[PDB]
Amino acid sequence: FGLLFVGFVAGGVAGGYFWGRSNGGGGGASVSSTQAGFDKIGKDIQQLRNDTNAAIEGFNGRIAHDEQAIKNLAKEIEDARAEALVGELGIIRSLIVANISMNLKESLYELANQITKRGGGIAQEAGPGCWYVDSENCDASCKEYIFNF
Amino acid sequence: FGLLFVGFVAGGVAGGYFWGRSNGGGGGASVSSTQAGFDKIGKDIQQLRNDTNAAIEGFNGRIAHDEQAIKNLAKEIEDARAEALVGELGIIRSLIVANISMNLKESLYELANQITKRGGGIAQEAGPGCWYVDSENCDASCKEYIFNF
Amino acid sequence: FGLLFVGFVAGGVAGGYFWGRSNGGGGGASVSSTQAGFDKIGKDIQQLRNDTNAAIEGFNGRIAHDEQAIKNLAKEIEDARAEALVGELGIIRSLIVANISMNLKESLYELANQITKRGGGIAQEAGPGCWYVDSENCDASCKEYIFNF
Amino acid sequence: ELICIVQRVNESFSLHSGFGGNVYSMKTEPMTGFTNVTKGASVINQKDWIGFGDSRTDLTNDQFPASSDVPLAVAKKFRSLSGASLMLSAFGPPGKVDYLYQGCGKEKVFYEGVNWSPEAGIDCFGSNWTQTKKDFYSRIYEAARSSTCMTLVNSLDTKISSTTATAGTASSCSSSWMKSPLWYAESSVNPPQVCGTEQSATFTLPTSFGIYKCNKHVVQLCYFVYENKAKFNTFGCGDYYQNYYDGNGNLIGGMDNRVAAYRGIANAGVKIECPSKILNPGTYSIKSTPRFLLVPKRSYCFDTDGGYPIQVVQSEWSASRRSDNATEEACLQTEGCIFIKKTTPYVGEADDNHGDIEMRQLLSGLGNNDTVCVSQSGYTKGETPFVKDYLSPPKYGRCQLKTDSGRIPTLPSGLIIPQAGTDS
Amino acid sequence: ELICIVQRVNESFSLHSGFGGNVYSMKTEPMTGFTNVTKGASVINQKDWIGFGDSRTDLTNDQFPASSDVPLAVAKKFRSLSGASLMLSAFGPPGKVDYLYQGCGKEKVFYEGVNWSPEAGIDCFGSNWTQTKKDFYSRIYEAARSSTCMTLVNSLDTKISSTTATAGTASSCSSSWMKSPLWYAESSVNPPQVCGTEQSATFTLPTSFGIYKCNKHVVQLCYFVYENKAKFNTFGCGDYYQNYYDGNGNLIGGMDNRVAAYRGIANAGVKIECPSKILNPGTYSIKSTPRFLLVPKRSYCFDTDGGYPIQVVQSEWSASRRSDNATEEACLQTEGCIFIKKTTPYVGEADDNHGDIEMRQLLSGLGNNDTVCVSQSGYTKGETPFVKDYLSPPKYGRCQLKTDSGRIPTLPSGLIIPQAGTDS
Amino acid sequence: ELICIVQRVNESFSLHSGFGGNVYSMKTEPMTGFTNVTKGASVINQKDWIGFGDSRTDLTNDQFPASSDVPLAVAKKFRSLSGASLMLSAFGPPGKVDYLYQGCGKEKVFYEGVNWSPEAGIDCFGSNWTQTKKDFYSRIYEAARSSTCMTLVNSLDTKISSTTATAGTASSCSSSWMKSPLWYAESSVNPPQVCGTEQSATFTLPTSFGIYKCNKHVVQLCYFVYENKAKFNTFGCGDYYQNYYDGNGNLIGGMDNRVAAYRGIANAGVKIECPSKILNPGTYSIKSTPRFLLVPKRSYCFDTDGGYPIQVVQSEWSASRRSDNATEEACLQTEGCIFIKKTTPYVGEADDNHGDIEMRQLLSGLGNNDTVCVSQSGYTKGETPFVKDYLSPPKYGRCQLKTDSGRIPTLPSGLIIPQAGTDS
Ligand SMILES: *[C@@H]1O[C@H](CO)[C@@H](O[C@@H]2O[C@H](CO)[C@@H](O)[C@H](O)[C@H]2NC(C)=O)[C@H](O)[C@H]1NC(C)=O
Ligand SMILES: *[C@@H]1O[C@H](CO)[C@@H](O[C@@H]2O[C@H](CO)[C@@H](O)[C@H](O)[C@H]2NC(C)=O)[C@H](O)[C@H]1NC(C)=O
Ligand SMILES: *[C@@H]1O[C@H](CO)[C@@H](O[C@@H]2O[C@H](CO)[C@@H](O)[C@H](O)[C@H]2NC(C)=O)[C@H](O)[C@H]1NC(C)=O
Ligand SMILES: *[C@@H]1O[C@H](CO)[C@@H](O[C@@H]2O[C@H](CO)[C@@H](O)[C@H](O)[C@H]2NC(C)=O)[C@H](O)[C@H]1NC(C)=O
Ligand SMILES: *[C@@H]1O[C@H](CO)[C@@H](O[C@@H]2O[C@H](CO)[C@@H](O)[C@H](O)[C@H]2NC(C)=O)[C@H](O)[C@H]1NC(C)=O
Ligand SMILES: *[C@@H]1O[C@H](CO)[C@@H](O[C@@H]2O[C@H](CO)[C@@H](O)[C@H](O)[C@H]2NC(C)=O)[C@H](O)[C@H]1NC(C)=O
Ligand SMILES: CC(=O)NC[C@H](O)[C@H](O)[C@@H]1O[C@@](O)(C(=O)O)C[C@H](O)[C@H]1NC(C)=O
Ligand SMILES: CC(=O)NC[C@H](O)[C@H](O)[C@@H]1O[C@@](O)(C(=O)O)C[C@H](O)[C@H]1NC(C)=O
Ligand SMILES: CC(=O)NC[C@H](O)[C@H](O)[C@@H]1O[C@@](O)(C(=O)O)C[C@H](O)[C@H]1NC(C)=O
Ligand SMILES: CC(=O)NC[C@H](O)[C@H](O)[C@@H]1O[C@@](O)(C(=O)O)C[C@H](O)[C@H]1NC(C)=O
Ligand SMILES: CC(=O)NC[C@H](O)[C@H](O)[C@@H]1O[C@@](O)(C(=O)O)C[C@H](O)[C@H]1NC(C)=O
Ligand SMILES: CC(=O)NC[C@H](O)[C@H](O)[C@@H]1O[C@@](O)(C(=O)O)C[C@H](O)[C@H]1NC(C)=O
Repeated sequence: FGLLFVGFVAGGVAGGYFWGRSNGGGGGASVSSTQAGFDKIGKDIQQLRNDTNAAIEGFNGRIAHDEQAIKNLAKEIEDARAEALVGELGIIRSLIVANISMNLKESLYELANQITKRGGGIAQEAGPGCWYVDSENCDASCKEYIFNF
Repeated sequence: FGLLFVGFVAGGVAGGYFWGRSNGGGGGASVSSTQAGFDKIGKDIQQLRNDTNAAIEGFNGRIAHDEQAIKNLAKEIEDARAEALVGELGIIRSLIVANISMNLKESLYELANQITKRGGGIAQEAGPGCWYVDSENCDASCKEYIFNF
Repeated sequence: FGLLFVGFVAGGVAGGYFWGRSNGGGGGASVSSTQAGFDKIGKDIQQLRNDTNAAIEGFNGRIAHDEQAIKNLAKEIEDARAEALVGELGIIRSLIVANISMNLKESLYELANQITKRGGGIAQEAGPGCWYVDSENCDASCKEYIFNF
Repeated sequence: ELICIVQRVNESFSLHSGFGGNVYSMKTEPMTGFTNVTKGASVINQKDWIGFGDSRTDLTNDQFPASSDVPLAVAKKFRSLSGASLMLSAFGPPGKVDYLYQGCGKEKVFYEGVNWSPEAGIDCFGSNWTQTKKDFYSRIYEAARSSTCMTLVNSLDTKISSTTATAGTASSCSSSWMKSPLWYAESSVNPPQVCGTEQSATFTLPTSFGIYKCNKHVVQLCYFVYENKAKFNTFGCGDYYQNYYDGNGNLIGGMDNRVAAYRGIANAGVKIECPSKILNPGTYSIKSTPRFLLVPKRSYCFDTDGGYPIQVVQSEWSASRRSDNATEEACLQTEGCIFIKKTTPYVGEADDNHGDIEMRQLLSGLGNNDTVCVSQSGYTKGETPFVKDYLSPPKYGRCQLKTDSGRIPTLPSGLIIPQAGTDS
Repeated sequence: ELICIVQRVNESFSLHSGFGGNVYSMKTEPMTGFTNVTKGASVINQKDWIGFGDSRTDLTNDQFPASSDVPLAVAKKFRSLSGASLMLSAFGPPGKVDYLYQGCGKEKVFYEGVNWSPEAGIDCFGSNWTQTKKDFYSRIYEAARSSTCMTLVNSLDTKISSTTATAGTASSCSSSWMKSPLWYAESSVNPPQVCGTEQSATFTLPTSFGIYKCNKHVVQLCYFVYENKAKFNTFGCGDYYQNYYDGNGNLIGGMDNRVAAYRGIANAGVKIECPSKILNPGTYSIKSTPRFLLVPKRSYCFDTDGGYPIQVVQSEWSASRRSDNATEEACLQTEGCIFIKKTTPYVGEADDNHGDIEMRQLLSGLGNNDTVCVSQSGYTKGETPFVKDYLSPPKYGRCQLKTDSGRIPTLPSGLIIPQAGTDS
Repeated sequence: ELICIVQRVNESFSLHSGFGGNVYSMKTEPMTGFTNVTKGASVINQKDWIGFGDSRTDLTNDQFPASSDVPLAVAKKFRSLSGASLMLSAFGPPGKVDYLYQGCGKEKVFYEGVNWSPEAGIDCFGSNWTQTKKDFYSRIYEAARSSTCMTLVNSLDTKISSTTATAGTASSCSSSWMKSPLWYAESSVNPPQVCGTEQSATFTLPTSFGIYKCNKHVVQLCYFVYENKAKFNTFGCGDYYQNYYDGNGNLIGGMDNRVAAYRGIANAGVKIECPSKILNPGTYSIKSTPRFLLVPKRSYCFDTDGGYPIQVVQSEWSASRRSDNATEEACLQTEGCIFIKKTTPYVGEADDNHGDIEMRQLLSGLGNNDTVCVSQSGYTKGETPFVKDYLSPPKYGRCQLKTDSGRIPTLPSGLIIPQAGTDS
């Protein structure tokens, strides 16, 4: 119900970020549009996952120096070593994720201020992603100027 | 003074999340109620600490393969090894903590929108946990409907 | 443009947190003051970087036990070992940073509520750092009381 | 009216720092704890392991499972016969049981040997079989930590030069002799006017045995002990001697008197010492004092292909019978070995000698599908990386590590308040 | 009208937990993958490595680069001569090429030896040169894993007591003899009424060679083989013998018949065995049966200053000529060594014998500025820490680790929705 | 009027990426730095360590603390006597000081030996005591890295067969002899018509000494050196010989001329070489040429229970007196040992020979409650995990690691701006 939460859907139905509307003459039945051109997003998603590499290049560059002179493989040793290393990696993953998860959701919070500062304080922050606009002092191409839908 | 900060108390006095009120006829002396039934909380606190295990099960599953053929213990070795491992663990702890600390305080921020969106924009976000309600257009069982106290 | 973003400047020009103003008689050309005494800040920046040590003292205290009986240095071994350890450290760094970056920017969000709760709801949260004050019901030493500039 | 939700803590609330803010709470649960440890034997991989055993592991035994210390599922994993021992099968004393042990397994359990204790009352001029026993089983354990498989080699290629010679017998050795070593004599050698010719012999440690490959072989280079020259001369002439060289002619073992003193106990008369050397495969040469000759005839064949530390298990009798701990101290003085020891005596279910409760619960680990480490302190599963105490070597596997309980970090619980920022 | 932006996912959207909230998305890209592996030789450090070689690595060769398996840039890093081998230079058979190998490098490539195969048809009473060959090259590889440098020591300090003696020759050895060992004879020894005096000799493994320092030396303690005593007695008297002791008088090698049997193949007549021992520097003593004497004259000088595992490369001829794999099995049975093997035969560009495509692409790694690991499975760069399969030892460097593909973690991509909080 | 707080940076502001957003700032402080290193000796655990010493560590000395290089608190941790050395107590030359060293400690400091330098002018037919010295102290250091304790064994169990024999004396050895080895002679042996009977002897390396347990023993297998046979024959007959075998009869040391050449320096006349072998406990046999006999009588007793690398400290005299560096090179050529060396000469406070400033500050580490590592480069505390340069082995403890300063990560400071999101 607007940016801190994620809902689901069945059968067909696409997924993502869209545009919705609530009440009216008391009481309403809601109405959801079909996404805005929300292109600032896809520029950033493209930015972000292109940054991860920094840490990924870091993890890639670290291979420890070893020397066995022995003719037969040390397989438990090999795989303890491999298990430790995949272990360390799991952590790293978990952090890139949070590093996006936080930074993605920190820029979904750097788009919904663009929306709360154009028509303002008409907007009236119902927090983020969601707002309170009265059909009294803001209307129809005042609402195609602001939301972009 | 309302959700980004934590205060203390002396002697007896319980601790937690409560319900407070400010001014009046100019000027007021404050008034703090005795907790709401804030049960969404305790469902989530119960949820969250039941999630940690994912990472805890991960840390538990990683024990490295070794082989000594030697009859006398390698005690500094043992304890360097044990110290490294408790070391690694300290980090993990520190992260579950932040992973709650962030996610707990991200759902205390997923309760105070429920409060800012029922009576709205009567609420008038004095940020989170705190709000501005005038005794002009919202009164007494308009205030037992919203805050639930 | 107000607390989630950082701008730049050329030639001379100082850097930091300042004080700005927007429009007027339609339309305005902006006006930026020369910092407030924002001293709560520098107390906290001083607090915070004095906390890091906790983790830094932790990293410092962990040196593994070894024993070579050999007269000639194991240099690749030495430096694999040194590379692993600087590696581990890089991570730690990255986390103190986020631990500030989050906690600094969590207390820049614990100053701009002090500002949104003094003159309120005159303020009208244009989010954080930024707000909507009309020159109708709040004026000039109502504006030297609140912003402190 | 400004209406907040204030957070607040007591002198009973404690903070918890995170990397990303911190936390408040009155109580905590530890993140991890120790992992229980079980005394005894077990294995980390059920399909690569082999036991060698005796009546106590034999299912053919007319009295199973009362005569056994293991379940059947487990007993199937042993190469046992009732009354066998590795030692006897190295010597095959007259009227003993002669089982050709052969298995292949990385983890190896050894649970036999009691069937040659002093009680066996094997004579045959045995200097101190309990000695022979210890030195034997050591070279065995010495070679089985580094080997995958093992087989008895029940007949070695051999030849004597002397053609007049004949084969031994003793009142003391049930009126015949050992299967190994082989004993050759000269009728004519008469200390008193005849002293005969020196006998030669040779023998070959093979490079394989059937499907089993031989990198290393455990033999006995056996020689005679006499109180002195005078004692011996009543048979032979000058010094006694008996010597083992390789293909190059370097000397490995034996007992040549002409360079070292005599050491036979007073009036003990003739004895035999049977120390066990490990030799590579190959042809080895033998020179003896004319009248007598000794020759190694069996061996234990091992690979160098690798092994886990082994598990040697206490194989004595019950109180009533005369045992010894020669395989305990053999396991003790040898690298990568592991002893398994009862705290009580053996108390059998079929015999007095067969079916101990303590043993059955000891060896019950053998057993499970989920042992992950196996130390001299017993064996663990994979609950946690820690143990309350050190896991004592020899050990192998994902072995835990003793840390002090006070260092195991903890995690918040009960009532919990976040925190973030200096809050000022 | 309350106007939101609702986030929502499908049965085609999957969550991804972070430490700091989680994430939604339909697809993922792996964080890392495996690192390709290249068969053959290469080196991790280009300025500390040395090859020793032959015509196939020789640039002076009148036919380069058709006669070579390496580029020039690489050929400059070898100490080769056309027709050389380390073995020949240890013996210098009559009319062979006698190159004084000497280089210093941690990583060491050995790519020679074919210039003494059976095809060389070197006789000189060679018992089984292919044997001599294997035992030779092993001690070499045995000593070059632990050494930085190596040099041929082309003349050892030596002396004989017998002054009547003279030096050998064989129809079988092009009517002269080896450079090493040295062969001394007694004209007068006549088995049939004269048997002469025992000859002594001594020799000194030096502590250095020019700029090269000697901790350890690879020599041949050479002796004669006879079918039997009767065979030998037709020359000498009693047993044959030839013995090597150190300064203290402990015996290291040789062939003394008076303690071990004869072993000369039937009617083969006299032969020579040339097994290679590693000896410290120092003065060693020699006692022989009167008529003949043998003496070591060359050696290979190594330091103990350290080395990487070595890379031994398959050096046989083409199909048409008679080769052997004596340096393959030498590399196989020796620690820290690494063999390089062609899957096809050798097919030369100048000769049939010089210029193989497979080899050139094999040895092309030698080559690069960016090899980071070098295993018995070939060699890698530093893309990732993992390999699809195990890198087989011997290996050195930042060697990767085989993990299963299903364990390599992944990272979100395509459409991505955050998450945070219980959302309830 | 929209009224913001804009954040902004310069060309003097630099970003800092975190996992959870990033950061701005003009300056940074490093997270860690290097840890200072101190030359000399020290110990990581004060209650498990033992020094063995001399006047320079003796507090009974009538001149302490001017005669000492350590404080008292430290001097209490040594087993010293003024004028002692481990070597002398192995031999007890006539009129020397004969201190029975015995301590037990994992970390071991050795700070003695000067009390037998050439200056001691001990003769007694010493071939090259400085040689004897080096080979002695090496086996000592060789055995003390792997032992916990050490004690002088000041009397070994011994017996001679010959009953006519008598004990030695030399003008050269203050008209008596060594405490060890023991020297036995035959009056009657007359090269010129009498040559007497071969003497036998035996001796026993005990399995313990008082509270001290013996796994390994350091002895001298001493023999005589002669210029040649002719030289010797003016006493004995044929070759000289003197030989040590074990219980089995394998030969360990000695000097048998009948298989190796003579090596006595020209006209030096008779000498003695005293090389030190390490032997297990047990009874060892001795055969000598009839007129003379030599016998080991003392030893140094060690356990196999484990030890840290040892710390050997430079023990020479002042310039004026004739020293040597025989324990330096002994420490150098032996594993797990560590030398401590002065950059200047010794300049004493009581004597010229006792009380060096450099030494006192060198050995002052012994000293502290907080040394954490101890390398051949000196010793550190536990400030950081890094060192500016490598800590040179041998080393033990929480040893740091040399990293380049440019790799040590840093942390923001001064003015700091956060960041988060693409901000777009
Ligand atoms: C859930 O929603 C997403 C998008 O909202 C769906 O993904 C689309 O899939 C179509 C094909 O069916 C592709 O052509 C598009 O590229 C996708 N769109 C986007 C925006 O990624 C997905 O199929 C949906 N899942 C279900 C089960 O309906
Ligand atoms: C601080 O406050 C907490 C609760 O706000 C107190 O904890 C309560 O303790 C009582 C017993 O005294 C228990 O029966 C309750 O279960 C607890 N309540 C909660 C909500 O956890 C705590 O005792 C207080 N500390 C002090 C020093 O007053
Ligand atoms: C960017 O801005 C910062 C401050 O806003 C400048 O730093 C100041 O530098 C002066 C000297 O030029 C110092 O005396 C002050 O202590 C600094 N001020 C602060 C607040 O730190 C910095 O020089 C600017 N960079 C450029 C290129 O103009
Ligand atoms: C992350 O930063 C926070 C805030 O700077 C640190 O929290 C401090 O922790 C110490 C204990 O080490 C407390 O005494 C302080 O009161 C805390 N300060 C604040 C503002 O919360 C925390 O230590 C850091 N995380 C880690 C793992 O070190
Ligand atoms: C950090 O905490 C979050 C939230 O508590 C964890 O997210 C849960 O992850 C599991 C999968 O392990 C999901 O099934 C749950 O639905 C998630 N819950 C929520 C509220 O998001 C996450 O697992 C933790 N991070 C790590 C690395 O363990
Ligand atoms: C966490 O994510 C942030 C944001 O995606 C990364 O920040 C980028 O860092 C690079 C330097 O590596 C800068 O050049 C970019 O300008 C940064 N982008 C943004 C949007 O801040 C950061 O690298 C990640 N953390 C780590 C430790 O890699
Ligand atoms: C080869 C053979 O018959 N061995 C007998 C084996 O020792 C057997 O375990 C026991 O044999 C006995 O003579 C003995 O007391 O040792 C009688 C025991 O009842 C018998 N016990 C069992 C369990 O078989
Ligand atoms: C080691 C040795 O010299 N043994 C001699 C052996 O005891 C002796 O010759 C044997 O004496 C016996 O009384 C006995 O049974 O021991 C009768 C044996 O037939 C006899 N054996 C032989 C080979 O002579
Ligand atoms: C010392 C010397 O002249 N060595 C010749 C070396 O074997 C040389 O590679 C080849 O020599 C040959 O006699 C041979 O067939 O072996 C003729 C070959 O053409 C020649 N090949 C080359 C490439 O030089
Ligand atoms: C090992 C040994 O005894 N070799 C003898 C050697 O073959 C023999 O004396 C040699 O016989 C020869 O026919 C030959 O060429 O082999 C002629 C040699 O001159 C002759 N050599 C000598 C040294 O007598
Ligand atoms: C056993 C005994 O009396 N040893 C004397 C010991 O060397 C002593 O340190 C020094 O003895 C001297 O004869 C010497 O010059 O060596 C005289 C020195 O003054 C004396 N020095 C000291 C510090 O005792
Ligand atoms: C090693 C050896 O043969 N030593 C002989 C020894 O020097 C010689 O017999 C001794 O000669 C002496 O002049 C001396 O003091 O050296 C007088 C000694 O009494 C004499 N010692 C004996 C045992 O005869």
